[PDB]
Amino acid sequence: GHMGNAAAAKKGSEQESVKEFLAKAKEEFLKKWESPSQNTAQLDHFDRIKTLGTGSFGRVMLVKHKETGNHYAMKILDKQKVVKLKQIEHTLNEKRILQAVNFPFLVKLEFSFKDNSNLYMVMEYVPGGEMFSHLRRIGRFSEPHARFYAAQIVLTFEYLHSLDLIYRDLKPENLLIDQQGYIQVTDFGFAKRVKGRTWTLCGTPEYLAPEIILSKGYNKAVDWWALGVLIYEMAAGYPPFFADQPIQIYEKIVSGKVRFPSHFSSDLKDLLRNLLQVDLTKRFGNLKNGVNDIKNHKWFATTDWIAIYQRKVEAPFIPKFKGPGDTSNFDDYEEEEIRVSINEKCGKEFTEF
Amino acid sequence: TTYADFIASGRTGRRNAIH
Ligand SMILES: NCCNS(=O)(=O)c1cccc2cnccc12
Repeated sequence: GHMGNAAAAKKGSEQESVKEFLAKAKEEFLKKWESPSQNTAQLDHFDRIKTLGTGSFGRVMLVKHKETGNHYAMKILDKQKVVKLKQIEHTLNEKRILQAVNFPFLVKLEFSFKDNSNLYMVMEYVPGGEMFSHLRRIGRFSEPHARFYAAQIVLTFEYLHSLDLIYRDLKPENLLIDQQGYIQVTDFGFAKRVKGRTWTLCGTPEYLAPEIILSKGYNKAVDWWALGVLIYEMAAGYPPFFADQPIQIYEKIVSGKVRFPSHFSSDLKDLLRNLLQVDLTKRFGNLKNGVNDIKNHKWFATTDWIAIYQRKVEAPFIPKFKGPGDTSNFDDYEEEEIRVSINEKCGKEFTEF
Repeated sequence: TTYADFIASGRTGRRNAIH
């Protein structure tokens, strides 16, 4: 067979230790899921510095905690705008997820609070900028570089899916590079905790699995399709399906004919054909062997999964850091005033935040 | 080429989600 006795025992043991880890992680998650934190700071505790970008349904500002000098990334959500967009439940759910999960590649929620006008999610500041920026700057990542990032997403999805969470917005724009060169996943505004099938048309066009586009329902395997899109985009510099307009992108996705740059390794092409697989009885991450079909694939043969989790692998790119609160790794954005009305808006709808 | 088509697509910048 492919493994002798020692290698087979080692792999078997590693796979059993994942099960043990995930059982404990679920216990810890459910305690926080059932009793969320609330109202752990207020706005005048922070200096507002600069807008870092957007997140689902809001804008993200670099802030400095006045008492400590620590910097954070604060997402500001206008309650009235959220109501108009029909996104009350998704904003509540994002905060509930962020305060309940705990994983080294998931951005942490350090404080949250609300006022008459807005909701505030004060996250860790991840200073190295978006993966999107670095990818567009250098064109494409080498396969080892892409693999280092991909391994972090594989472990993060293994974790989230064990909690019955589907992420549903993987893309380089949402992945931030920290000071050690590791990835932080942001934006849970489209995530859902559900145990089987769901139907919502949501996500980013290039990253949608065919079964999201089509009226049929879908499950967590859409995240493994999206991983295929991400790995392809990281290694090629462009995604496998694109067009001028989303309608035409969707046609290409459900047609599903993937073509590869000639510099892609055979191992990479094999992995991607098994992730970008329209047939759910064949898509990796959706089979009897679960995530192990991905983690044990030849393209990941050099990946030390525990060492990635422990953040002991040397990252391929370390962002430059000028000083505290430096935003040199970010685009500039329009600076929008934070206004707080004298009257409480939408109080009953956002009670749980 | 595929890369040239990507540049011509207008979707090389940040991509918004839909809901
Ligand atoms: N474009 C999606 C990412 N937006 S963002 O403003 O970069 C951003 C969003 C969420 C958390 C962040 C933490 N640190 C830095 C930036 C953060």
